[PDB]
Amino acid sequence: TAGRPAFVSRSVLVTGGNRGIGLAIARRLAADGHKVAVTHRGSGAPDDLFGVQCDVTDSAAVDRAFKEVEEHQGPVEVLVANAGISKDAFLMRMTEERFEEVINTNLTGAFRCAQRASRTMQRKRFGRIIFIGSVSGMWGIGNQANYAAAKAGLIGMARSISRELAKAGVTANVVAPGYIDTDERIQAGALDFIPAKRVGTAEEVAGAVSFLASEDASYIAGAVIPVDGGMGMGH
Amino acid sequence: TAGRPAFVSRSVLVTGGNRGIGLAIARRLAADGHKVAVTHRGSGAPDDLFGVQCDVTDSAAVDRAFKEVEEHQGPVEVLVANAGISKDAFLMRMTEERFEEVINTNLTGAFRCAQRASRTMQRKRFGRIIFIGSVSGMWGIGNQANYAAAKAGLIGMARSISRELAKAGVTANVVAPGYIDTEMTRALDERIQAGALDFIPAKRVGTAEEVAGAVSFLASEDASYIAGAVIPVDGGMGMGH
Amino acid sequence: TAGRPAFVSRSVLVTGGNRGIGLAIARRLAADGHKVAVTHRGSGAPDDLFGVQCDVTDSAAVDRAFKEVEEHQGPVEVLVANAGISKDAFLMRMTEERFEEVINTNLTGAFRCAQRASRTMQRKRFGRIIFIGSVSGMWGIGNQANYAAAKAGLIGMARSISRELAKAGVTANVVAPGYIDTALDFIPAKRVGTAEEVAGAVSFLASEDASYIAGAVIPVDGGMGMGH
Amino acid sequence: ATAGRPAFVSRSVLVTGGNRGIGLAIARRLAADGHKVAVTHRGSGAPDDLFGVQCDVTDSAAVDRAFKEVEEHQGPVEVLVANAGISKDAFLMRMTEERFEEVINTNLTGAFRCAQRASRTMQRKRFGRIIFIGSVSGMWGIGNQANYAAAKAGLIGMARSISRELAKAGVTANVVAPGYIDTGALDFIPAKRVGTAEEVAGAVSFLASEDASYIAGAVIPVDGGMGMGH
Ligand SMILES: NC(=O)c1ccc[n+]([C@@H]2O[C@H](COP(=O)([O-])OP(=O)(O)OC[C@H]3O[C@@H](n4cnc5c(N)ncnc54)[C@H](OP(=O)(O)O)[C@@H]3O)[C@@H](O)[C@H]2O)c1
Ligand SMILES: NC(=O)c1ccc[n+]([C@@H]2O[C@H](COP(=O)([O-])OP(=O)(O)OC[C@H]3O[C@@H](n4cnc5c(N)ncnc54)[C@H](OP(=O)(O)O)[C@@H]3O)[C@@H](O)[C@H]2O)c1
Ligand SMILES: NC(=O)c1ccc[n+]([C@@H]2O[C@H](COP(=O)([O-])OP(=O)(O)OC[C@H]3O[C@@H](n4cnc5c(N)ncnc54)[C@H](OP(=O)(O)O)[C@@H]3O)[C@@H](O)[C@H]2O)c1
Ligand SMILES: NC(=O)c1ccc[n+]([C@@H]2O[C@H](COP(=O)([O-])OP(=O)(O)OC[C@H]3O[C@@H](n4cnc5c(N)ncnc54)[C@H](OP(=O)(O)O)[C@@H]3O)[C@@H](O)[C@H]2O)c1
Repeated sequence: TAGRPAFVSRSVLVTGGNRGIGLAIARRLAADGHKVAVTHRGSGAPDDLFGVQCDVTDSAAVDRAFKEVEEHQGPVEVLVANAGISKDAFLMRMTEERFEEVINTNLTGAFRCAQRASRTMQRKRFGRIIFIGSVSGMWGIGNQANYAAAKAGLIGMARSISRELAKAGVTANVVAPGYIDTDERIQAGALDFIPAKRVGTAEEVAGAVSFLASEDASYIAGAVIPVDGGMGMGH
Repeated sequence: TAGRPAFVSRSVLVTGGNRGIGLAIARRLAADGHKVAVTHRGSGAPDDLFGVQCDVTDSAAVDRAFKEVEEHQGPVEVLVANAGISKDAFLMRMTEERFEEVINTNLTGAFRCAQRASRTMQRKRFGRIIFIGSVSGMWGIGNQANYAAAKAGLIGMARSISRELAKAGVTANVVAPGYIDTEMTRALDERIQAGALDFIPAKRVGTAEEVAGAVSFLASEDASYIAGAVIPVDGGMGMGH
Repeated sequence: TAGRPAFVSRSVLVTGGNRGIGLAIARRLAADGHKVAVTHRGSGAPDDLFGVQCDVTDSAAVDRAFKEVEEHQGPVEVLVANAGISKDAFLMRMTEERFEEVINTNLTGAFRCAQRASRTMQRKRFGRIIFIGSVSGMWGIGNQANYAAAKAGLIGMARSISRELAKAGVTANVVAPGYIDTALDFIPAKRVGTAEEVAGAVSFLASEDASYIAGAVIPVDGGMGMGH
Repeated sequence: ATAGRPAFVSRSVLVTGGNRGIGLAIARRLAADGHKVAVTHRGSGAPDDLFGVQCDVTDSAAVDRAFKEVEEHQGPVEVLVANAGISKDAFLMRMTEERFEEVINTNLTGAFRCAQRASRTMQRKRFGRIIFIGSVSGMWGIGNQANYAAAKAGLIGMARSISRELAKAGVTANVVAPGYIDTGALDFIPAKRVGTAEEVAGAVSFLASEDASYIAGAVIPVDGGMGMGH
């Protein structure tokens, strides 16, 4: 076919999709025609989305959340690891706890979901693991020794998973957004490093996720898709 | 806002859209709903698309092509610099001519089209400059001193253009494909027979439609905040630093 | 001025410098003229170098290790975070425990030393934080979801540290070795590297010739990790 | 295994554009290391402290004769430092074909001419160090540099295609990418200063030493962290 390939309704799970960027991702994938499930830490999801409670720092809860999703919409085919936190501080001011808590949620939590999803993904010969990284992973925003390390670790993990599982139809990619609006960052002068001279919207991030979850990205593995308006350009 | 944004039919120009990857890009963008024009060198436009004869090594011809496209479908809003060639040789065997003609077509030829389009793109506060690079730009396929230099140069040019014009709604990005199947017959791919699959984690070559899928995303409304990016369509082949 | 800059003896700490690549780095920096200390886990440092007992998974041991180094040879000016482990497994067979202990040693362990070192480096306006990464960080060696994440995480941490502290003379860089003798189909050099070659790149990042280098990934891999 | 610095080996060095600027500092450093250093010039005359040959990197015949004169004076080139380069900045709308191609022919194609001319004897001798002088703008993309950034980014792709082909024969190709070197930009420089020519020459001395045999296709940024990104 010359046009867009035929659409396939995928079983989607968006971790941390109860608000913010994760909510816009989940609603975009639902409007695309997918079967979208989201996770929350207890407060619940909006009415328009199927929600399950899950803390990505608890391996038993991650396995428990996948069980509900498999029972509701089938085994997860597209994982969007979006849950994450930030604990910024100067290097000498950053404690061990504020470092490990960012690592455990942003890095290790994304591994727990990708490992739990890889079971059915290998047997069904299909899988889309989409980590939500950040420009800070390769650009290195100051006062983010923990956040920049976790977001950069997503690139290494996604590429180690891709080099193993791409032959079995399972790819792992990373969406790296810049400053996204969901104002103090603008007051501190963040616009000076963004060539687009504006912040991105959550819907623009969801547009990149919708691409990686569609039938137009089956030959894309280990990629870092920057949604930063040119902020993270470099090496 | 929640779903896919409202579609805008863009004036599209695809260099080298008569065969290969460029033909798939032109057909995909037309099926998306864009006003698609292609450049050729005598064969003419495919399907019902609009065609202009243009060799990207001739600035006078590039200006002439943009003038005819402007009259037919309005000024070019989305440029897909797809025209390219290859002249492989060992470093000690590569001549000055075979190095420069690859540079003049793949790198300079992309500049001629990108420079010619920038004027109206800055007027209308919109512009999508999509370069068709290669995995060899950053991965460095052997015997490609000229080809890898031209494809890597597309990244630097796209990022210099983006840092200057992204504030005016004009962005430049690069699609870097890996080994893509462009065979017209059932014959075996000679690159595959040479062991190309040993470097592709996907263990298969890509299709021209998959590259066109990546170009369709960059030309759509879902990529307005993407500038200076390299989109690898290589099955994980070019992973590294 | 035109030649090599005048040498300055720095206080060096090399984590895990009792054997392997860390030992070759310590001997190289000692031969350069640095005051070289190394951390061990009870095996004892070679009688040629100053040794402190430290497990990089323990913040209290890290704080005590730097404390003993400051009293002996002055506060650490050049930190070489070399201590690291590997626990490979297929993604479907890698456990949470196997993932976290690789992260805790390679990534979090390197942060504990860098965070402790920045206490005195930032005040004296000189600092060289040199992380020993791996080609797998950006190349993504298979069966290393934990290892590649930790090694790629060193890049983001070094660049975040650099953007904050480069203005104060404190820089952070990563040395990313390939396969080092202590697979050749992806190595253009068609051979493996040696520990002395890794130590040669560390010697450069710890010398007076690398004061303007920050957030850099220096690959010592024979070209294996070329890409993007 | 030797624990200290490896025994120094004096190489035959050629530094293009080593008559002034960064190239002059690179050549004086490599000569101070112990190498036999020759530089290229374009009639102004090499400085009184270095052997000079006349060569315009846009002329393949002049490059061929330059390596001939270097070989007759100090042996065939073992370490090549492609330093010659120009910049013709302009906005994209204002950049002409002549202005674009002039920067490409000198910075990119001129680096290929020297790299091609030295490649054969490097392969036969099983040793070769091709060091291209790139720029932060290659991967960072400084504005008004559609020609300069394309040329400096092309040096990376060429060096990596050369390395993947010839690293097995002991011939590596690397790129030193300096930031702003003194020979409003401080906002993007985490070091909050500009570099010196001696700091770029220090990185070249490393890539030309016995401590960089296992480094191929690398980009060594000397920018104070300016080009950090992806
Ligand atoms: N400018 C930006 O906002 C920006 C830029 C680049 C990257 N990102 C990344 O994009 C992702 C979301 O962006 P955002 O703007 O929406 O920030 P956010 O609002 O703080 O997103 C956090 C989400 O993750 C969930 N979550 C947090 N910790 C969790 C845990 N331990 N277990 C399970 N779920 C957990 C939260 O649920 P609760 O509501 O219950 O806490 C919430 O849904 C993050 O990973 C962030 O790093 C954001
Ligand atoms: N595996 C792959 O195929 C692969 C991988 C990575 C990147 N790419 C890139 O993708 C693009 C197209 O790939 P392809 O496989 O389809 O190549 P192709 O089949 O040989 O066709 C390339 C097109 O470029 C046109 N062209 C060449 N030189 C031109 C010039 N000076 N002026 C104008 N048009 C010119 C050709 O027109 P004519 O018919 O008149 O010759 C043809 O339409 C190239 O830039 C290539 O580098 C390809
Ligand atoms: N091919 C390679 O060798 C290669 C390639 C790329 C990168 N690297 C990196 O280079 C570094 C060293 O390489 P290697 O070959 O020398 O490995 P190695 O021979 O196994 O030595 C590892 C060193 O780290 C120490 N260590 C490990 N975990 C520690 C902890 N929790 N606390 C304190 N010290 C700890 C070990 O101390 P003990 O003696 O008590 O065990 C030992 O001194 C590692 O970070 C590795 O990832 C190696
Ligand atoms: N901020 C910086 O300075 C900076 C930053 C990044 C990279 N670089 C790179 O560093 C290198 C050194 O340049 P520079 O900073 O020292 O400025 P420069 O003073 O203008 O040096 C340019 C040198 O290149 C020679 N040259 C130019 N075109 C030539 C040609 N066609 N054939 C032969 N030689 C030619 C010049 O010789 P003549 O005397 O005859 O003109 C001169 O020796 C350049 O390649 C530049 O791109 C510089």
